[PDB]
Amino acid sequence: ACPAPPPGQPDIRAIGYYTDKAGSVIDPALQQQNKDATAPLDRYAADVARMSDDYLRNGDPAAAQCTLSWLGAWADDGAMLGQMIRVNNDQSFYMRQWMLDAVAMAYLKVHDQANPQQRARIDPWLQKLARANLAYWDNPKRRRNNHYYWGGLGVLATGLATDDDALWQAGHAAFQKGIDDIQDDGSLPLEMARGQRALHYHDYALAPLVMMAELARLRGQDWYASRNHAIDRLARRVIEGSRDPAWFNQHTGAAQLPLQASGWVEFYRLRSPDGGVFDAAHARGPFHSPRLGGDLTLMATHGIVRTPL
Repeated sequence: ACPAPPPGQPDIRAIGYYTDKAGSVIDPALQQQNKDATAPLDRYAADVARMSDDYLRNGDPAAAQCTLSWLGAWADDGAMLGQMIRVNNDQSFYMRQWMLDAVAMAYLKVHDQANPQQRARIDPWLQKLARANLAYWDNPKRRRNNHYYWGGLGVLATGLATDDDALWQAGHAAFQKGIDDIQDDGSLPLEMARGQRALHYHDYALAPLVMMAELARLRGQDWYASRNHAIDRLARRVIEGSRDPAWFNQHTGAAQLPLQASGWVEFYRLRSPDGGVFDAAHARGPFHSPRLGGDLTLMATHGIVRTPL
């Protein structure tokens, strides 16, 4: 009834697929090689996201136990607690942040079903992962861009699900850094150097920020107000970017690859509708994103979790 989980691999060996300084031009050959090396990892993400999604959709505890069983197997197996193998960049580290994001959100969604023993196995595994992703960012030479925000998300979900205060604070510090880097024009200076993908990397930066804010809502706090609703400026900048790339075309001097906003709009349109500016994005079908927590449409409408912690 619950299918066998894939074996959990301690090592990650991902491959950077950008050609240029601006991290904007893809080598199709390196991109497929990375796809193939990370395919088992992404398959596990999609699966725990989807069985979690299933639990939020109908409340069948079977779905939640199969998710908890899959998470328990990878924990026992010490999945992703090994060597982050450097090929041409820090892709392996970035994959470990994205993987934590997916499994930690997936755990959060089924946490109310976790028996004492299942907690004892999954909690330390997620904490070991979250502390390794934190210690990366202790080194001042690491550019704290969208990677920091994405790394931040997984740490925050872990601090909330496993009830660890240090990991929660550290998740807050990541969200605060994103907000603090938003200029009066809704722009992130490190994301403005991404040439033809500048607009992509603003949507990509904003998504984990909106998702961390949403996890704060669960605990009772409002992070959306930080620095005078600064995140509203980023939101508006991205969604104005969806419709007209004129502003990004001028400020970078590179023609933007066209963007369709990601599933952050499903939550944000409920918090600051603006003038219905995210409704066109909202119309574009349900949003599935395992690294943001799965079915962002289901979670916005009916809640990240079924029973409030």
